[PDB]
Amino acid sequence: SHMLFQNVSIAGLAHIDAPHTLTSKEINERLQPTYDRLGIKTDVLGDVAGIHARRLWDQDVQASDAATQAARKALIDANIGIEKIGLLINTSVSRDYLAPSTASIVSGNLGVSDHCMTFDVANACLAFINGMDIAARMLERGEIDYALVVDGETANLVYEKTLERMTSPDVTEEEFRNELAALTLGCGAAAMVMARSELVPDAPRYKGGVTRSATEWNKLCRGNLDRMVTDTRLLLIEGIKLAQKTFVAAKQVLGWAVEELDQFVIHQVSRPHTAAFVKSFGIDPAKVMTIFGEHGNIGPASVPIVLSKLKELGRLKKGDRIALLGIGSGLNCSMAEVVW
Amino acid sequence: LVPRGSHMLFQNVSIAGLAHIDAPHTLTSKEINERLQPTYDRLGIKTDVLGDVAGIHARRLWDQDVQASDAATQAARKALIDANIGIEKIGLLINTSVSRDYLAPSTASIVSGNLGVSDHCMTFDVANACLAFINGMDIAARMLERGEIDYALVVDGETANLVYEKTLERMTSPDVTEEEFRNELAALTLGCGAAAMVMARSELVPDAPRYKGGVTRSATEWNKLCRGNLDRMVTDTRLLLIEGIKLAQKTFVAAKQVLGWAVEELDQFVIHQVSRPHTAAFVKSFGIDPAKVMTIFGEHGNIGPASVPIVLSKLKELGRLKKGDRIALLGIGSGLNCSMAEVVW
Repeated sequence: SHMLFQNVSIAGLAHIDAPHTLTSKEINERLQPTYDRLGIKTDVLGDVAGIHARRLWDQDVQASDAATQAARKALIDANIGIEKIGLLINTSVSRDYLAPSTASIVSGNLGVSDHCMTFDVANACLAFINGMDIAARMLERGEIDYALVVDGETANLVYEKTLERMTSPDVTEEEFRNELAALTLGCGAAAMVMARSELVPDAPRYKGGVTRSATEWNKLCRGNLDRMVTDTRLLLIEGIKLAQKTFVAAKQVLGWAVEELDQFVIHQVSRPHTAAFVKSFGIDPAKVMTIFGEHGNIGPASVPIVLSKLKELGRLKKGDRIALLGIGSGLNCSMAEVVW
Repeated sequence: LVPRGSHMLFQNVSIAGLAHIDAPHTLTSKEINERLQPTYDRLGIKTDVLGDVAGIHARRLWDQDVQASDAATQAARKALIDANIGIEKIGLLINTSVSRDYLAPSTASIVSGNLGVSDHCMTFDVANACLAFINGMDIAARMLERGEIDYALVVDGETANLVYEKTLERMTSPDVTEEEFRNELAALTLGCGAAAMVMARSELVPDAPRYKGGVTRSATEWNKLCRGNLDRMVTDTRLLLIEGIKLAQKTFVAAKQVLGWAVEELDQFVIHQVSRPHTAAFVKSFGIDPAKVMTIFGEHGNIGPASVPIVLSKLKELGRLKKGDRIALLGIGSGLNCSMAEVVW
């Protein structure tokens, strides 16, 4: 009985790389006194997490500015003007205010029309995929012809504050390990234009997918603009268990088998998360592009940034079956298919 | 006579349950005015700008330890009892409040954890200032219409304690300027409260009210008019009034085309409220009969996106709604956005 979306396309896609590099060698030089004054012995960022660098924005780029840049790029990629957009959804973790929606700020910056509906979705690192599904459901019903899904992430504050706390005279060491995951984050932005397939006949098709949850674990990863507290070991383990659930579901509603899929575009928390993941499922590592090593974790923008890089590098061919996979704080796990 | 299309109104979507929670502690505008009086005197303010101009006599507050997720959970347990269903039957839970626990995880996932949703249950937050509950209803409705779930919960907890405490500190500073005072004043018309609604496929709840959906228009060039964080809200009330009314005029024209509305055919208007003069101007602009406009602003303030469902709940519990009544759900929210939707009781 389950029907996938059949008239929803991706008309354009774009990403923005933030311009300032902060290396994990430079972070380590700053933290070395504190590493020594408790003899931390391993380089956890570079050697364990597998993050060698991340990007940061210019001072006072807001989430709305970053999303706006990506959106302009995505409109050019779709070859459409802003007057065609009927829905603008912002899916970032970073937000200018509690009200109004960051989506209304981006939409104001772009000059959308008075028919354009706008709102934000929040759902930690899965929100872009939620935003895509929300938009597809409007597209499918005929409410709009084109939608923009946007996401701008700003981590400059979290770096500045996290690094002060960690180089304090007072600073202790249960906190160091609870805080250190904030130094895996990065800045970046992405946007996607989605459309009714009759308007864009050659474009990739979005089929939808499945979601499962384990909300019993909503305590494991709490973040505000200035701080992120995480139980990294436990979110690893309970993530993988939830993904296995979500895979079986994806067997039945999507027809999935690993090996018939051409690419896996996965949210990337760390080299160890990623390796446990692909080993659990026997996925070919070559079908799994990663940017974490140079960009860190860009929250909900990671998925579409990786899809955009796949596209720009020429790796995606007509007919490829693309799996979009995220495990997000919640815990929530969504898995969706695009047919290129 | 002539075969016509649905206008993309929702089919077979119903409201199975509804509930509201009033926050327990009353904060009168008289006690506020007593705290602000030295500032009033230094600024030459001689009228009661809260009680007489804005038209708010009291609002409600939680204990300082109540978070958004906790208020939303309390309302959700009551709405599940009103729908006579267990949490295992919920396939979608959407949080719509402006207030929130954290940037991540979503407040939806904390509420869902507290309630013990199943692992099939999809959860996420929507943020759209005071229209978000309507957006969440629409999102749920598309899923129910399509048959993907049977039941959805839309929940909303608003916590205004912090804004009150910090605003009143700033507004009683010996150095606050007139302009900063006026910019922050609308924070003192906010209230705390919570509401929750269970939506369902109509085949499951054949006597329940139907939700039709409706329309939306925007004026996002006006996105700077009202900005807020958990401790601070700055608002240009004069242009929110002027540009809000103009936006609503446009949205009404679309609502006549799509929902067939004429104002005299509606039995009740559930309108988001920012202030007694804003409401009086809206009702007078559109020719609405004020006996069909329930107000809680006088004793509760503006509870943000929970305002519309609170009002609907309280209409339900007062016995003011009967089978077949056509209920208009209306608001202008910061953005600017305007939504107008219909429920058939």
